[PDB]
Amino acid sequence: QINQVRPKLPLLKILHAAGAQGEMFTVKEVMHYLGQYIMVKQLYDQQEQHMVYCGGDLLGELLGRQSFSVKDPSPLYDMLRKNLVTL
Amino acid sequence: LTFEHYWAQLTS
Ligand SMILES: [K+]
Repeated sequence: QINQVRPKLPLLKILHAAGAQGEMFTVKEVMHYLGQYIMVKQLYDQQEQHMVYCGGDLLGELLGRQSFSVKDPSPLYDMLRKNLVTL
Repeated sequence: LTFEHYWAQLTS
């Protein structure tokens, strides 16, 4: 289905860790579970919550970065383009 | 001011 994507294995692991089920998802679902992952693992900066620190986390390996800012999502979107297989 | 507030902005 054109509105779905298939996350590559390591990204799927992250989504499943946050409660997702299955192999195919809409982009909004991917974002929901990835956000839940960051929230429950409390990877965001407590004082400046737009900042996410993920050094040593599988999320950091996917990003190729120790941290990123939700205010400049480009690196996050780059990771999703590489890890979301589309039609 | 919260992670959720900023994160929600990434999707319409
Ligand atoms: K933290």
